[PDB]
Amino acid sequence: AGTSNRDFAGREQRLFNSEQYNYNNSLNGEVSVWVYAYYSDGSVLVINKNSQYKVGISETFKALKEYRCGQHNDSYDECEVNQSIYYPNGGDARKFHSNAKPRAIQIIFSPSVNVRTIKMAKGNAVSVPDEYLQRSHPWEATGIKYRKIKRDGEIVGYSHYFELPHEYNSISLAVSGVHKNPSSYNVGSAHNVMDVFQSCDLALRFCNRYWAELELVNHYISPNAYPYLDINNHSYGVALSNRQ
Amino acid sequence: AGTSNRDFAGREQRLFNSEQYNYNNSLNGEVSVWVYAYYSDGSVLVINKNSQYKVGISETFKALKEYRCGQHNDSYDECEVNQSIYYPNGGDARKFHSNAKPRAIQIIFSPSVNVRTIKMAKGNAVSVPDEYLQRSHPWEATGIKYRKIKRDGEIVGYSHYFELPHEYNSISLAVSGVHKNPSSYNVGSAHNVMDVFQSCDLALRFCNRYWAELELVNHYISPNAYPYLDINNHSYGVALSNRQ
Amino acid sequence: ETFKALKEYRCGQHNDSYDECEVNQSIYYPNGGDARKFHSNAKPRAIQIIFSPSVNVRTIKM
Amino acid sequence: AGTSNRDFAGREQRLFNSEQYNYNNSLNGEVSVWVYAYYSDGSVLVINKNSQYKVGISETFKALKEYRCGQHNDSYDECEVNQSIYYPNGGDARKFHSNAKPRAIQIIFSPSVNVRTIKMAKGNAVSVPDEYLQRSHPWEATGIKYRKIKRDGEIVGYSHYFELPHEYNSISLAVSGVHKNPSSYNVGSAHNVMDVFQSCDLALRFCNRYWAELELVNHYISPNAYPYLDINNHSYGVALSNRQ
Repeated sequence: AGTSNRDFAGREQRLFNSEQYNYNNSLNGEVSVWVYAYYSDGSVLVINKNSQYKVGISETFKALKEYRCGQHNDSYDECEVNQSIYYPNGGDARKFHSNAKPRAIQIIFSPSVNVRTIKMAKGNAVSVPDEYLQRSHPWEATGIKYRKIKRDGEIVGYSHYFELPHEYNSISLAVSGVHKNPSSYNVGSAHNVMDVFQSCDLALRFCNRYWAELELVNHYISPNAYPYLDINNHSYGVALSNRQ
Repeated sequence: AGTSNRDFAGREQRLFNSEQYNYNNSLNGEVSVWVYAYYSDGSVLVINKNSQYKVGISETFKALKEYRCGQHNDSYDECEVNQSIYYPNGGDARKFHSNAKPRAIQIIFSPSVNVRTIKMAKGNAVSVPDEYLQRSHPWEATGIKYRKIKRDGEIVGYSHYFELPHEYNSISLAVSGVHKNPSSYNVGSAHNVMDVFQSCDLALRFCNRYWAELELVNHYISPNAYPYLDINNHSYGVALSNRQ
Repeated sequence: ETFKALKEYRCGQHNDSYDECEVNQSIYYPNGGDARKFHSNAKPRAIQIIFSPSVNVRTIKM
Repeated sequence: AGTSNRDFAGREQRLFNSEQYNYNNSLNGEVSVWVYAYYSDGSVLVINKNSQYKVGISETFKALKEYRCGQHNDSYDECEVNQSIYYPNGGDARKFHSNAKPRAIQIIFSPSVNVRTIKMAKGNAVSVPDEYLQRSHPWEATGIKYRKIKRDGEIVGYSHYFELPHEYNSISLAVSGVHKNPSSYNVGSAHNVMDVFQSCDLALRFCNRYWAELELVNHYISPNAYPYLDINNHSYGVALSNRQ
């Protein structure tokens, strides 16, 4: 072991990891996006979508607010909060700032995305991208803002992190990316376009709220070999290309 | 009546049924899918989608669990159950096996589907098709497993039935099929591709939980002329081709 | 033990008590109750009887 | 059929019924007792015990009171009612007469009992048979009071019915009977006494509250071929001896 070109266990371990890296990056592989919403109580909502060809997530203002399963949520008062966020002084709420509003958002894409295809529609609380519909471009191409999440020299994911620290940061949010395709084969050409339509039906979604970033790292990111960047700027993920 | 080629009531009845069979199978017709989830209390959740060109359903682990409208659901404890299914020992639940988990799934397609186009993504409970995203093909083509539901010699639908009898059968699920098209006209060619995009918006969904398979047969399958295969292997549906 | 005494009872948690009483009525006589469920998950799925090694096995009666 | 000694279906039907009658009456058969408690709301509590050799039922004052499963029972006030029945002015109840007290009791034995063995301890509400323990015989032999419940000329059971129409009829109740044994073989002789001890462990009990006497007749008495005498003096049961 570990002394020649006849260490087949070694060579096969390296190929097994390389094949995983490369399959994900192939047109047969997944592209994945995650939206993390950070609340002031330290809990974090994750929404994930996994699909072939292209993938995205779209949420309303109300859907991004903290919801604690099986516990009190101040439901009636929070409905009035929403009315007062859709139009100033439009509601009868009993609070100035709802602690259910996200304080920050992180968007992470798998390393199989093409970063130049990333698009985001960060709307206002009534779901208008840019003040009034009449003047809205329906998305912004934000890939230049994405940081590489790296482990051991390898890009394991891409991150865009933004705070919503102001009372006026009340948002709706959609994001989208396309799987890398360095070929000249268009996956939406007529030969394959129905498979892309089927990919819309086949995409798998996951959502959950973790009590703490610790629990997210420990029980969501790490066990599934997902990439992550924490509030301390620490990168998580698994390097696979030409690696044992 | 019933003695010559001049029984016009007879001829028109036969044409009325044949026209229904054939319209469904035309490119102007519907293609439909149903997912049945069977619970240990004998109740059955149905999700149906009806659309032109192609159709599918995609559900999370949590969305497939039993929910009894207007009755207690052990909501807090069931949220902890989910945490303990996403990661072993990840939750603080007060039970070993949730009776809200489906014990079996049946997928049924209308007879207008092309069986060779059927695709299924049966994920794990965090919505990954095959253990880790890096090694996942995003679907399996399962049409070879579909049985013909037959009535009076006619295929009235297609069924795939699988049990989840083990403690480890904790799934997310998507399925997709394409309407038959024996022509060489591609419904997603440039001439018609925007109508396929509109079909995504126009698809109609239905979901409901029936207390018993009897109630499903009696009040959902039968009144709507839908195909079904029961736990006793009995076929239901209505034969229409060249039939009075 | 009675039929009812062998059913699952979770101390200090909800037990669907009214509906489970109707389940019993529908098990004592077919269609005798007004229950909101086909199969009660409170029914035992299996039973194991164990005796100490001091029993005489030929005396066992059920 | 119906014209000779070679109607074997006829002869076997008659033997099948006769064998049932006689097996019950054998030392290998059951002896059974039922206590019915009648409440002013028309509901009826039944307690049944079925055993070999001998059988009985013993209940406290409190255990005979009406209890409505899954509905309000005035529980705190009813506990105070009990305190005021155990000792005059001993409780702080908010009512003069609890409608949960039985208005009448009927005791029924199977026809396999020996009526001369019947014993009853009808105690006061603190479970003393006859005013003070020091002067109490622990039972009364009441068989002379039992009426034959008859169908088609056959005794199908034995009934003792008594009203508790007064404010002072607040009782505890036990009853016991021994299976008939016209032989000189004592079932409690040393050869078989351990089987009688085992019969104490093996006796099966049933209790339930029926909303109405109609429901008792229809869904408890009749389906099980049990004897009954209704408030109108009507007999129910099934005659089997030498009968088709």
